[PDB]
Amino acid sequence: GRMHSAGKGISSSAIPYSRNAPAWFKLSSESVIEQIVKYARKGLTPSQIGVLLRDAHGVTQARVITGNKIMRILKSNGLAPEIPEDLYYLIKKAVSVRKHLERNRKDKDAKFRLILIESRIHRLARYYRTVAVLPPNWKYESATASALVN
Amino acid sequence: APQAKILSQAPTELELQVAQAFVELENSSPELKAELRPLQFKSIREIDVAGGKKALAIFVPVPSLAGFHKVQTKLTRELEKKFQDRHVIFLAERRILPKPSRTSRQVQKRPRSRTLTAVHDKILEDLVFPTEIVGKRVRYLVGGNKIQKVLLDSKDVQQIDYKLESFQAVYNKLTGKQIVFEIPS
Amino acid sequence: TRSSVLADALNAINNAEKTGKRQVLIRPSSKVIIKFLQVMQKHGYIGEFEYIDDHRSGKIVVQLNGRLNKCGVISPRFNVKIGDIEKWTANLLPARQFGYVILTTSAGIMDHEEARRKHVSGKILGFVY
Amino acid sequence: MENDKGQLVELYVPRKCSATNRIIKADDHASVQINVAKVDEEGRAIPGEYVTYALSGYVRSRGESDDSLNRLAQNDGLLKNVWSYSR
Amino acid sequence: VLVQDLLHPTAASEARKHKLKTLVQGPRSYFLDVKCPGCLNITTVFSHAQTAVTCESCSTILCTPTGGKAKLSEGTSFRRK
RNA sequence: AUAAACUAUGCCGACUAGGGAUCGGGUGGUGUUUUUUUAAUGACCCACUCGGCACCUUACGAGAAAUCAAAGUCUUUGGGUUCU
Ligand SMILES: [Zn+2]
Repeated sequence: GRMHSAGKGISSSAIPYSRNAPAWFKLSSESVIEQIVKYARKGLTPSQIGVLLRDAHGVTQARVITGNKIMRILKSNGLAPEIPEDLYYLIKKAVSVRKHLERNRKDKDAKFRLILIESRIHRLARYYRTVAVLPPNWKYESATASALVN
Repeated sequence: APQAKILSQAPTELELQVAQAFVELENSSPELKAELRPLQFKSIREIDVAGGKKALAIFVPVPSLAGFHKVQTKLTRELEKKFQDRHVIFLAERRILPKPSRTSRQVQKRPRSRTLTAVHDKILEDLVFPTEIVGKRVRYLVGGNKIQKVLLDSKDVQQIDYKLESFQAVYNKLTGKQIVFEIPS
Repeated sequence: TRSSVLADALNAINNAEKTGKRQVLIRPSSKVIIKFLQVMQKHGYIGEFEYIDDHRSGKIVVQLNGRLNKCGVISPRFNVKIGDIEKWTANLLPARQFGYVILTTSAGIMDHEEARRKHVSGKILGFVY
Repeated sequence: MENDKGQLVELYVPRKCSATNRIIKADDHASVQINVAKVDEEGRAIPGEYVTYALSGYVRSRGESDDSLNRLAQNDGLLKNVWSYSR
Repeated sequence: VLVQDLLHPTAASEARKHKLKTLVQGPRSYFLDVKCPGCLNITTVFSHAQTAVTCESCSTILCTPTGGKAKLSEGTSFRRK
C-alpha cells in the first residue's frame, strides 16, 4: 500500500502495448523536441511538460515518439534543475508545514504529518546520493530548506 | 556504374539483379529521385518458402531503415512483378554480441540492443513492416517444443495476408523458432 | 511486497488443483517459473502452458490435468551438498519411488533424480508430487 | 502397481472422477455413476449399451456437477451449443 | 467455471473489466479532433485532459477539466482519432 | 505516559465462494425528474468498475470447541519481517 498511510488504492496510468507512435500523429520526432525545450525555458518541470504536451499537442508520451525521456532531453539541453522535481516538491511541502506550525503549534497533527514528510525527504535523498544525482553529502537542513525552493 | 556502388565490394550476380530493379525506377522517377538516390542495401539471402515460391531478404545498414520505410510498400510492388516466384522483404543488418561468461570477459558493456533476444524481436517488427504487432503468445507444448504466436493488427492486413506462409519460413531460417500468425478481429 | 514470484506461482497452482480447476493464471512470470514449469511438464504433472507477453513481465496460463498433489517452494534456497539430497527426499517426498525435488545446480534447474546421474548439486527450489 | 515379475497387487483399482481426475474413494457416498442411453434411428434406446460418466462427491457438493456434464457430454456428441468454452 | 478459456475471454467481459485487470492492461482513453467555431485548424485533445485547452488562434476554451473525462464546451464538432 | 489503551486478532504480499445492501470517485444509458421545449448541471433509476465500514448464507478448509472468508491455502509441515 502507501508508504505512510493504510490506503491500498491502485489508481494509476496504463501504458499501451505499443513502442511506436500512433499512425495519425505525423508531426515529427524533432519539432516535439523544440516544443519540449520551449516549455522548459518557461521553467516547467518534466511532469508538467508531459501533461501539457499530451492534453494540447496530442503526443501520447514523449518516449515513444522520440526515444528519450523528457528530462534526458532537458539535461542534454542544459536545462536540468539543481535538485530533482521529485525531491523539490517534497521540500516545498515541508517548508509549507513548518511555516504553518511556526505560529499555531497546537496542531499535534501537523507535527505528526511533518514527521512523515521529513522522513520521506530523507529516504528519497538517500537514494539520490547513492546514484550520484545529488552531491555525496548534501545534508538536507530545515534552516536552509526555504532557500532551496526559492 | 551505380549498380556496383550498392553491394559491398565484389559480390554478387544476384545483387546486380536487384540493383537493376532500383535504377529502372530511379531513371523512371515520378518522385523517386528524391528518396531512392541515397537508399542502399547490403545483401540478399534467398530463402526457400515451403510452397512453390521463394523469399528475398533485403538487408539494410540501419541508419536508413526509417528511410527505407517511406517507400517500403511501393517499392515491394515494383520488385515482385519484375521478380516472379519471389517474395521481397526488408530487414536491418543488426549486430548480436555474445553474452559475457564468467571467463569470456570484454571491455565496453554490452547494450541491450545488441542482445540476441532483442534482435529477434526486431526481426518480427521488421518482417511484416505494416500491421503493427498487437501481442505475442508463446506456447510451451507437452512434448517440449515452443511455438510463438504473433498477433497482427487487423487494418492494412491485405498487403501481407498472402505472405504469412513465407514469413514463417524466413524467421525459421534466421532464428530457428516456430511462428504462427493470427489475426484477431 | 512480493518477495519471491516462484512462491506465488506455486501457491496459485496448488490452490486450483484443490478447488478442481483445470487452469490457472499466474502473474508475474520469470525464467525460474518457466524452467520449474518445464520440469513439471516433462514428468507429466501439468499439461500445456502458454506465456502471455505483456511488455511488463508477462503472465502464464497453465492447464491442469488432475494428478498433482502438491507443488511447493523451499524458502530460503538452502545450499545442498550432493550427499544431503537424500536427506531432503526423505523429508518432503511421500515415498522413495515417485516425486521429485527440484534443485538449481550450475548445470541448470533440474530435479533430484537427474542431478544424481549428472553428479551435480546446488540450491533447492522445491518439490512436486 | 505390480511386483518384480509383473504380477498384479493392490486388490482393487479405484474409479476416477471424469471431471476432476481424482480418485473415488470407497467411502465417497456422494459420488455418482451417470448412465446415458445410446440411441439409433427412430429413437429406440438400445438396452444395456451406455455412455458412462463418474462424478466425485467433491464436485457435486461444489455445484459443478451440472456444468461438468454439459462439458462432458458435448465433447462426446451428446449435446450441441449448450456448453461454451469461453465464458 | 472449472473449465474456462483464459486466453480468449469474450469481448463483453474484457470490456466490463477494470483497465488494469484485463489480460493485457491498456488505456481506455482516446484522443479527439475538435473544431472550434472561430477558426478551422486541427486541434488534438486528450479525452481526460487536465488543462483547459485552447486553440492556437483566439484561445477561448475547448474543454474544461473534470475528475473524469474532460467536458467539451458548447457546440464544437469532435471526431475520435 | 497508563486503560477490558479490545476487533482481547502485529505489518506487508499472493491465492481460494456465492450474494444483496451502503459510503466516496469514475464510465455508460436514442433512462426519470427539475424548466426554456428539451437543454446545462443537480437529484434519482439501471448496469459496470476501483477503494472503504460492514453484513447474509454455506463450509471445500480450519479449529479443542465456541466459532472463522480468515482464525483457510498447516505432519502433503518453508512468501517476507518485528514482538511475546
Ligand atoms: Zn479556435
